[PDB]
Amino acid sequence: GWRTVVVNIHSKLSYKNNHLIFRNSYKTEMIHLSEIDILLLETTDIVLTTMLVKRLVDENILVIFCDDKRLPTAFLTPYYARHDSSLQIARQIAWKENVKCEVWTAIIAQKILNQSYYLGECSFFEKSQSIMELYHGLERFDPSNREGHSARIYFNTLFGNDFTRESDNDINAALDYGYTLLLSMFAREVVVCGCMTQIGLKHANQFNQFNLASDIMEPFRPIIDRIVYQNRHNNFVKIKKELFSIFSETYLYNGKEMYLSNIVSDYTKKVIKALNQLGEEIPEFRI
Amino acid sequence: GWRTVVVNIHSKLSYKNNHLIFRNSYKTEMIHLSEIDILLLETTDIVLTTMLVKRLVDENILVIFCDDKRLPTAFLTPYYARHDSSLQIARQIAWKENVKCEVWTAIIAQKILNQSYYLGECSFFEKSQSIMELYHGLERFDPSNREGHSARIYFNTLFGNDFTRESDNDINAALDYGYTLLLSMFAREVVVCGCMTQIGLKHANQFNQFNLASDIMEPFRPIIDRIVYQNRHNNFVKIKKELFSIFSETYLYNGKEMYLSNIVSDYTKKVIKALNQLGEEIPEFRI
Amino acid sequence: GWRTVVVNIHSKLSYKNNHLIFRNSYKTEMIHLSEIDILLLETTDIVLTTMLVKRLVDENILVIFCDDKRLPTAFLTPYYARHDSSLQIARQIAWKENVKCEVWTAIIAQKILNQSYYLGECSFFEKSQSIMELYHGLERFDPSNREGHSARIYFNTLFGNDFTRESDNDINAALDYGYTLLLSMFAREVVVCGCMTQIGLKHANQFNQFNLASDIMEPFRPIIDRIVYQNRHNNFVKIKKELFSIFSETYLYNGKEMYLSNIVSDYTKKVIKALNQLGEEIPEFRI
Amino acid sequence: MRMILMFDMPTDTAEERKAYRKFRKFLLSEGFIMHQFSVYSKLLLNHTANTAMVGRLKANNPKKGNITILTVTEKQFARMIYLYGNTSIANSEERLVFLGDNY
Repeated sequence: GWRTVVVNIHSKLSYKNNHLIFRNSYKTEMIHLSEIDILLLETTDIVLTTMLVKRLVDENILVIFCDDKRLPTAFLTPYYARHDSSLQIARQIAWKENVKCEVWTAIIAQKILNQSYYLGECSFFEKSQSIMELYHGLERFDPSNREGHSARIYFNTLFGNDFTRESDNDINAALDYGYTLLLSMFAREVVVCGCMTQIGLKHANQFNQFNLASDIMEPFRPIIDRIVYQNRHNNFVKIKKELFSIFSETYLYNGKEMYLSNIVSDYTKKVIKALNQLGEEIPEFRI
Repeated sequence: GWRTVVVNIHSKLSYKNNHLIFRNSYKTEMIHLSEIDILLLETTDIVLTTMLVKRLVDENILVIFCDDKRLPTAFLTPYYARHDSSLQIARQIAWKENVKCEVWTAIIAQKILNQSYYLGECSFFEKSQSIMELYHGLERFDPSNREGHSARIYFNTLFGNDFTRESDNDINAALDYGYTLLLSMFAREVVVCGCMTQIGLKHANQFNQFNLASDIMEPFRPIIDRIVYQNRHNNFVKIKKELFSIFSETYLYNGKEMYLSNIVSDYTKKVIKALNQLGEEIPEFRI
Repeated sequence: GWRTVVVNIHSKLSYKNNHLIFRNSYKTEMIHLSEIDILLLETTDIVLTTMLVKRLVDENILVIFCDDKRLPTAFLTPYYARHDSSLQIARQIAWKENVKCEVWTAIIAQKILNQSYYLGECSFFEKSQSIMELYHGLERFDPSNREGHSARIYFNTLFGNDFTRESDNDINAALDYGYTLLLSMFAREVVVCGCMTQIGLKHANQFNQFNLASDIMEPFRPIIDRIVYQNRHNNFVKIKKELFSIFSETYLYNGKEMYLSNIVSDYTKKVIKALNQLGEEIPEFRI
Repeated sequence: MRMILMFDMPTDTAEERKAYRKFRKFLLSEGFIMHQFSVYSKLLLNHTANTAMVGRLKANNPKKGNITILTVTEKQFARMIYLYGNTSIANSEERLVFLGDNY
């Protein structure tokens, strides 16, 4: 199949006459089985039938289940006629250290460049010029590791010199909230790609289980810090309400203005295909 | 959980107050989740909710989905069972071929020894003496294929010379059924350990998701062969029920008499600990 | 002892019934000797008895005597801490230059790695993982002086390019103060081990009584550099207070979270045992 | 033997106050030190001196006077905590102790 069916709303799923019946309160849609490729369930209110699960076993389509946090929890594993993603994980186990270091360095360069560009949009030329100098000075193996030299100057520029990431405040909790949402989206995209999220791009720290998605979501991180900088005076609840509008807001991809879901999807697909093909092209995202 | 719940009837399943809710037109029954080990759906008319699936993933309960023929179709595999999985992946990638071939050779020796013990309990001196000779002749890399010869002589001696593993008879169907159930439990235990199930300890060329769980489930096959040998005259339904009685029956571990699920869990734990510690102790299971 | 007692006030100290007696005109207080680790006299108006000094030598409590400026002047060094010292002197004379240069090289690697980890948590590029690069470039005999270059780039990156270690500013004064306190504790630990403190593990030409304790105290300097960097704007008195808060604060050893005195004692014990056993294991301390 | 002694008595009348001053001066003359109001202690060499001190204290007790005598070890005496509404440092387990500027 081709189309990837994702259910973000409450609904029921049935199987009739080689036709998947999706029923929601607003309308009912019927989709052919041969057209569907990957099936993902975003929420916990979705209802499905074991008969449709058996038809999906015959159709080989991958079934993805998610929790209330939207982080993917479990996936359907058939005993025979396994999906091609399980065959694609072996290439992720075969990922070379040079390709991982190249993609990681490119990601850090994109994040630092986005931070310096955002500081230029905030009209601080000295801090943005310093972060840009650290961006031009970044090197492989992290014989530089400026992602924090851009971090300390970036947070100190945004929220002031007194603010820091270690302190407990509604700004830091808001940053962890936005990073949790972006980690959920990018983690869902990596789960759609089938690659194991436990294997990270950073070779130093394996502690986090999301390390792959956490490394892929870095270039989009400053977009959260912008809204957190504008709304910093508001309470954490209002900051959550403002951060919840990022899904509805549209952003500019290099090719065309798109939604965040499609942009993260294309970026993740280019990252996985580039890792399996050993660096054909590196997706670049700029604010 | 201590309890294997099998639903062969059409009904709706919900999750309420940490309680599995079985709702049907005739009656409704609530079963606590902490008591439930395995959940088996034997029909395609059962309905379930994604919230109950998420609660089952958090409770680490194996969910099996069968076909209209009642044979198991696909089981749910959680992405992250525990945080130690991401740390265990690096150890699995750091494993050595000597430890894999050594542990796998010892496991095959335990399986052949269990077959010789089964033929000894069946009072066959020549067959158990020959299988014991193949056990004493087992070597690394398996150049003589004494395991496959032990299986061929085992099934050919038990079921007759005209019998074969490639036959479509209900004997081989029940053998593949018990191997699928034990493979599902052992695979769930490997998911609890966190290590990759697709990586086998015997042949690196063979790529299968069930390879490791099969290598761990090799010594327990004769337990299924016994009930299959006793009930071979009975119909496939009664043979399936007797195969379901294995979960209720208890077996004697070297330490004491325990349930099958506890023996599989502790055995898999000692196997993983022995693989990470490079063969400190090899767990041995005897009938 | 667990307790660092600092006396900045004029008073008389006596020893009665295994109890330190603080006698003053305003009040009198008794503190048990077993609870007391370090005794610090910050003023010249304090009076003490030679019997209390003998009881402090038998209790193996470090006694520090400061000047009118409150900077430490001279500390008490016991001749025989334990009977194993006379037996350890022969081993120190029997030490090899390969073990001394190896242990000292590993210690310098731990210090540079702790600087890269400090300014990686303080999050810089050239400073931080340039110092990591100097760490990968460290060699025996130190022909490239990557340790001194790592220190110059460390202080020049932290305090600014115009800053220098030869300046008379209160920053370098607090740095020498913390280095004097940590050098006093490490020197007392070396006195507990019994080996000669004047013999260094790096350069046999340099003759100093604090050389060995400095080589052992090299990895812990960044802990002082952190508080010095945070309190640099505060007055020298408050900076000295924050330096005194290091004894109350706890740090995470590789094994578990322990106090600074226990980490220094166990670290010095593992260093002496590694020197006598010719590099069995090298203790590593990370921030 | 560490002798802890508490002393209370109605102070309202002038004769009662004079008796309180006399008894306090007698306690100071016998070697007792006043830690706080009504709180005193003295170190007795042995049990004989303790008994003689008990008899003397019973003989010198003023009318309406009340004296509580308790026997305590040096380890319990060092563990004595006094809290003035600020508590004694000896009961505290704090690692660093400052006699001086607390900064």
